[PDB]
Amino acid sequence: GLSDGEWQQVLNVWGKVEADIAGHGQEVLIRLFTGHPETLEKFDKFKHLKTEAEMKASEDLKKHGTVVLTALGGILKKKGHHEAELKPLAQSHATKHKIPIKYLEFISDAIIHVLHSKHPGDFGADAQGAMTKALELFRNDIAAKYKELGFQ
Ligand code: HEM
Repeated sequence: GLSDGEWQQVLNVWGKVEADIAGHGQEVLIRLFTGHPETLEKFDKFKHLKTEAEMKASEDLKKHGTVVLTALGGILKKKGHHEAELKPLAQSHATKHKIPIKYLEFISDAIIHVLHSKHPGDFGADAQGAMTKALELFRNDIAAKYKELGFQ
C-alpha cells in the first residue's frame, strides 16, 4: 500500500528504466541467473547459457528482458490497480512456468541491485524505499493468486 508520494518516486525511478529498457532488462536477468542459477533452469530457452558472457551476448535474453520489464512497467503505472494485468501473469507463472514465489523475491532484489549499479548515487534512500514497497505489493498480490491455486 503506497502513498501518492511513494508512487511518484516509483514512476520517477521507472523513467530511468524506460530510457534504456533493454539494457536494464538484460542486467536484471543476468543478476538473477548468476545470483540464483537454479532460476536459469526454469527457462528452456536460456538453460543453454553456461557463462555470463554468453548471457551478455544473447539478443534473445535482452529481448525477454524487454518483455519482462515492459510488463512490470505497465503494472507499476497502474499504481496498485493492476488486477487485470497481474492475474494472467500469476496464472501463467503458477500453472505453466511453475515459478515459486521465492524466485519473484529474487528478481525483486535484483532490480534494486541493478538500479544502484547503473545509477550510483542517483538512487536515493527514499527512491529505494518506494521501489521496494512497490515490488513487495506486486509479489504479495501474485502470492495471493498462488495460494488460490494451491501452488508451491
Ligand atoms: C517482475 C517479475 C516478472 C515479470 C513482470 C514477468 C513477466 C513475464 C511475461 C510478460 C512473460 C511472457 C508471457 C507469459 O508467459 O506470461 C514471461 C514469461 C516467462 N517467465 Fe516471467 N516474469 C517475471 C518473473 C519471472 C521469474 C522470476 C522467472 C523465473 C525465475 C520467470 C520465468 C518465466 C518463464 C520461464 C517464461 C516463459 C519464457 C519463454 O519460454 O518464452 N518470470 N514472464
